[PDB]
Amino acid sequence: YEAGVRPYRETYYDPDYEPKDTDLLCAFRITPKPGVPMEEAAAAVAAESSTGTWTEVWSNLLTDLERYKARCYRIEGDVAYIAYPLDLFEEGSIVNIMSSIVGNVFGFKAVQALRLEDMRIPVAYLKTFPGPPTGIQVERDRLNKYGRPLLGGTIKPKLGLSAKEYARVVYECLRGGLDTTKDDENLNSQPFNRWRDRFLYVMEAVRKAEAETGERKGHWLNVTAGSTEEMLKRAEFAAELGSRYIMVDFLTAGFAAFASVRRRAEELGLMLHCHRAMHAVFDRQPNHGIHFRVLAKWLRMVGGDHVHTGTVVGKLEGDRAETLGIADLLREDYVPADPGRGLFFDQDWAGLKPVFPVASGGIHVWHVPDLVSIFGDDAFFLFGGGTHGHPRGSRAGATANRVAVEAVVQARNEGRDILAEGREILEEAARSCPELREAMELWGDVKFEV
Amino acid sequence: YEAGVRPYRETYYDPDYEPKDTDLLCAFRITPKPGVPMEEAAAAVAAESSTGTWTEVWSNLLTDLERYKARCYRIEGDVAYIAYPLDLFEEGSIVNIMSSIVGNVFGFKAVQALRLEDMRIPVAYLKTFPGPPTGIQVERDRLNKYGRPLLGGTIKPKLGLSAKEYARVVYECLRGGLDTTKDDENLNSQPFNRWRDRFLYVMEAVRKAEAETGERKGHWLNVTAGSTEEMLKRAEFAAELGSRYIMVDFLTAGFAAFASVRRRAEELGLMLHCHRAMHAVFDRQPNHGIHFRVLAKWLRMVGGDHVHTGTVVGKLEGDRAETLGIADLLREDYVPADPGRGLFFDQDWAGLKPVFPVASGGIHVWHVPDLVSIFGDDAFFLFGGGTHGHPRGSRAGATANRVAVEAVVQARNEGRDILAEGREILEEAARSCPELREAMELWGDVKFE
Amino acid sequence: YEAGVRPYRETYYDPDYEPKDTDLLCAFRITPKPGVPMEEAAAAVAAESSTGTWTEVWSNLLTDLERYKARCYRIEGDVAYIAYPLDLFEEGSIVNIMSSIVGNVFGFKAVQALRLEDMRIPVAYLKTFPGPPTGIQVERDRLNKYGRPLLGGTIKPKLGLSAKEYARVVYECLRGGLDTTKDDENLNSQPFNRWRDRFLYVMEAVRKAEAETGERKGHWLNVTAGSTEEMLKRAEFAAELGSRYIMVDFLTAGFAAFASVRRRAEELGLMLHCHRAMHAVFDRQPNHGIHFRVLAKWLRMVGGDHVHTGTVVGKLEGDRAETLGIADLLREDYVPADPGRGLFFDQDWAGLKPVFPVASGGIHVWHVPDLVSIFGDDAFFLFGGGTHGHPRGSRAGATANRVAVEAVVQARNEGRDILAEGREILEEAARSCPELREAMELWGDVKFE
Ligand SMILES: O=C(O)[C@@](O)(COP(=O)(O)O)[C@H](O)[C@H](O)COP(=O)(O)O
Ligand SMILES: O=C(O)[C@@](O)(COP(=O)(O)O)[C@H](O)[C@H](O)COP(=O)(O)O
Ligand SMILES: O=C(O)[C@@](O)(COP(=O)(O)O)[C@H](O)[C@H](O)COP(=O)(O)O
Ligand SMILES: [Mg+2]
Ligand SMILES: [Mg+2]
Ligand SMILES: [Mg+2]
Repeated sequence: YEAGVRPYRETYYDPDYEPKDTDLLCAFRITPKPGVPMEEAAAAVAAESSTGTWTEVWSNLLTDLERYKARCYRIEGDVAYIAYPLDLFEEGSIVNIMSSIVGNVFGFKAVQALRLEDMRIPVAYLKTFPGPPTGIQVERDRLNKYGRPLLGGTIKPKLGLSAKEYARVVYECLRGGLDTTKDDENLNSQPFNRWRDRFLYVMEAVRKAEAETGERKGHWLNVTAGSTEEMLKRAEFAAELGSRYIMVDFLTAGFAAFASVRRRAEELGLMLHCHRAMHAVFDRQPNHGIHFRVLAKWLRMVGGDHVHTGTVVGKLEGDRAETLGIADLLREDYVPADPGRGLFFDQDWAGLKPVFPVASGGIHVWHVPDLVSIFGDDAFFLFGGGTHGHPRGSRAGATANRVAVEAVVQARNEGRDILAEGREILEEAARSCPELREAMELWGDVKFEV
Repeated sequence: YEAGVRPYRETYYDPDYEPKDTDLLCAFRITPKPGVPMEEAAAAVAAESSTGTWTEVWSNLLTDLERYKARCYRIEGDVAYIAYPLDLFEEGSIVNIMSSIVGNVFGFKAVQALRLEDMRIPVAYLKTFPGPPTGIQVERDRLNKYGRPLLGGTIKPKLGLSAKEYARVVYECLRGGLDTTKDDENLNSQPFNRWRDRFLYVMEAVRKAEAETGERKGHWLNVTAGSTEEMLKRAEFAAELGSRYIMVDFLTAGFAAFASVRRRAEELGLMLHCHRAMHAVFDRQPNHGIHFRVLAKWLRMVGGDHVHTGTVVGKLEGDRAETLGIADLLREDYVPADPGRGLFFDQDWAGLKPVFPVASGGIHVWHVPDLVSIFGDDAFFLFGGGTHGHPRGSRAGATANRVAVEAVVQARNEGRDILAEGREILEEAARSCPELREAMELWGDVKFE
Repeated sequence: YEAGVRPYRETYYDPDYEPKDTDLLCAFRITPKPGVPMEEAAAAVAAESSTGTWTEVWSNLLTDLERYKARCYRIEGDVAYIAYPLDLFEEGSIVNIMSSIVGNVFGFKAVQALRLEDMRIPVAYLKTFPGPPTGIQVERDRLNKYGRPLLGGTIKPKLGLSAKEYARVVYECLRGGLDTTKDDENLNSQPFNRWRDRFLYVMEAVRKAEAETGERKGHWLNVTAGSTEEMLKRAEFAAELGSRYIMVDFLTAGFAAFASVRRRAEELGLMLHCHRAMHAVFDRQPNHGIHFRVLAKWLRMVGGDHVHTGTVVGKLEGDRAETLGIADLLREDYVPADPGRGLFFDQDWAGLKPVFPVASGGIHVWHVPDLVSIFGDDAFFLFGGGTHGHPRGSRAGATANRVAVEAVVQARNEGRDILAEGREILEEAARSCPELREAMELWGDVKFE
């Protein structure tokens, strides 16, 4: 035992280490404090996230740190790779991954900025998580919808509508052609709209709309609440009414209470829509935070049936190539590394079920050619403002978005180029769908930069 | 119904609105997309965090948005003040606040960067929250420790120690002078140290140091787990073992599960230490994210007996002026606005109990003067590497830290200037404390900017 | 789809397949029906224990059997190696392992005799099991006994003693040196000895001997019973009586109820002793059955704190080399393959706790040199008859055994060869121990091949 401060890089930087198939790997993009070498910055991350602290302790000899310590085994410019033994992590606890990988190391003076770019979840650890409760293939059997993207839309205004007027919009939306509707992430239970009331009005509207159109419907009822018990209570009520769905804000509620809801959802036979509220607070800026592809893996492991992935072309920021990767990370059984899409590691999913990507935010009919091209069939397209903002109301807007999606799908199956002939495909449909014509006319000049 | 895309400013920018005592106020620091004027950007965050979306909708006429919409009532350079009516929020739900205020507005193409600097929790809303379960005064009475900062320390290595060897460190720590010790934030239940074993071994050590020193002791037993149900199971076991505390990572576990644990800790009589793991993931950079003072207000509203606030002088980043303001926001009944410390609003706490600030990370004896100067008596100082890193082990290092604290409080009470005579005071105690001398020699050249 | 019976070898024998680190591997010894070639017989076992049946089915095309079928990838004489993909199994179910591997493949007219020799449990599957609740090291801490084999003994007669007289024997065994005692495997709750009476009488005998000797003591109360709820009910009662241990016949009770009891034992703080009654019904003959080492692996996966391993030199059959390999499987973190000890695969235990080997059956003082040399310190030695059969009763027989173990352990630590000087070491101790001298004379001609 030699007591004193020694640089982190003397025990937590091993550029000869060969990662094991059981190790959990991370890809950090580091911005050292000027004068702190990259090696010392990566080693301090590897140390203060695993087993080390700022000085040598006697207790380090009471154990075998050669077996448990994390190691930075590679450095490519400002990107550090760190390998974590399997025995460091509690089984089936995303809460434990985060408490190690992103617990304290983002606030060290020596590291001025840090972003977790990607994480390789090893198979032996993945077998400790249940994955989504339903999945794409089962859910498509419960909805009896095959061969196209699924249509949805958030009810607007976000807040302010009574429970009755709320379900009146839902009803106009569903009967008009939308497969589903949802509560806004910030609509939980408020003086103007209490949850029990909204749950009772909405299911009436959901049943009524299903009965008239003959197509199965659903409304993503938001059980997000200030406690675990309250969310489980609201999920219990949603099932007693026959809802196929509930909705949770998995980041604002938190991964501990998210897991609790996910387990109850399966027990109740509910499908679990997942809203990524708060993700932009730490997955937006390239120099600091946690990329969303890491949050998506965590979401699939815990088990969400859908999760928002972005629109690229809409009102919220989303890089295309990155989104194309995140979609495969959510849907595929094995995703190989692809620097072109930001995938730093291969990702074997060990048989877990796939998650529905959801494309929401400031989209309309003109975006459907791009949206079908980006996501394919296995995804939801949500038109909130693009539905209720139609000159003639929500039912007229729902019809327009449904005909637009089905028109673009049919064109692709026929072999047409939906990106070149997108306008022509939409204009053809408009010549027999006044709802679509009016929709196109209104939002013909509404574009966001990509 | 006039359909079409309208600017967010036409309805969500009202520079004449007088904020109400019942409104929830937010101070946002905005970096608009070039070409997007400031007023519009501020209006986009107001609209999309309350009632509005990207285009007009007929259903806007089915409610009275004049009563419910959020409004940017003031702009000062790149700082936008936005008022939210009281009816917008669910009673007693931090999760709801976060789902509005920070839900989607941080990811809009029009607002390149956005940081929430401060939030005014109106009293009528604060009355829907319970506050800490124990508080400072009751805690100190349960511990029978008065007149000084309280000593603590995280057991090291963070991970790897068997239950047996881990509690032996604990025993040496509490025996040597520490009041408390704690499970590292990332120590939950792992193959090398399962939570049931650790709880049993550790509490034996606790009861054994308490009996040998005569002083009441405690260990912060981390119940953080992958699910709520599991955290409540472990909080139950800790209570059955006569532990005075439990510990939880409230940000990684999350605010919904955190509320579940806080409620059970009171029912069980446990005091609740809270670790802010994950905070620097969105409170570090000054142009984007959420300042920690806001996270500290929410913490106090749900009910944490302590929370980490940083050290200023330690290894982790933390600003002195700001940190002073976060200490008051945690301990005082009322805090007036203070641009120098980053307090954008007056904050009445409506009779909620205070929270213990905790200063931990990369600190040693040479920091004790500054620390006592910054926080005073009502605060914990945790020495992890500064206790186990001593030349003679945890026992000796814990005596050096306990002695350094009591020597700086004694001098402070005698009228000395514990900053000007910081070195002298410590050297006087070292005359009577060989442990302290070794601790000062070892880390004499270890500083942080 | 070509309907019809096709040989198993066409789709279930792939000698070019390279096993993966996630596959589950099996070493079968096969005795084909005369005329059935080894490849076909091996393919049968692989097929009928994974995906196939006696004829082609149209439903084979509704899935990718290339992804889920088992494959006999290697044959070495009469030994077939079969790899099973990881998806075929249910996470955390030994029951599911047995339903597949040993469910129907042992009764086929095509395979006259089939013996499972060994099984490679992949790390990715081991991480779905908890392992032992307590483990060797935590168990020694609870007893505060270190650095020697631990003494035990089965109360005799197996059946017939009243709860009173039963606990009288227990007291005379614990007071006289033995660290523990145990119910017999077939002693559950009977008209002559109901379980509640025995539980109350015995704990009085445990507490009384712990106070007269100053050493911690324990008794292995058999909770085995006709249903899972009855076993759990008896465990709860054992824990309310302050017992450190319960006992369960994990093979006769079954792996499903075993897992139920094991989960409740940890929840109740109970150390779990596991008797392997019925093992010899299907691990004795070398041409048919399941070798015990496979059962030992499952035991440690579910979670036993001890399990019997045989004595080698006692009254029950047991091979020395194989037993040595079984001990390593029960105690070590990684066991490399070793054809000398019948270990067909490397076994990585992925951090699970170790299991105490237990040597019982027809052993007396003269066997202590061999037993120590075979097992080392981490092991229980059980002397049922070897204790009560002492010329002067149980108290005297317990002392004679406790001294023989401690006198052989002291000699080994001093450097002596406890095998060459086994007789001498015991006679030297018998000088200061009459009880040991009397036992050595009594059984001086009792030997088992
Ligand atoms: O709050 C909103 O703006 C929405 O209701 C969209 O409204 P419109 O449908 O009227 O645009 C969705 O929550 C966002 O799209 C979420 O963004 P992400 O999916 O990127 O989390
Ligand atoms: O993980 C660590 O580094 C610590 O155990 C400190 O150990 P030393 O005291 O031995 O450095 C604490 O968790 C940090 O201080 C928390 O940071 P904050 O105080 O910002 O929450
Ligand atoms: O029933 C018996 O014979 C015993 O009580 C031994 O009595 P003694 O101590 O009087 O011999 C044990 O259960 C057997 O040794 C078990 O066999 P195994 O060890 O093979 O499981
Ligand atoms: Mg929304
Ligand atoms: Mg820590
Ligand atoms: Mg027996």
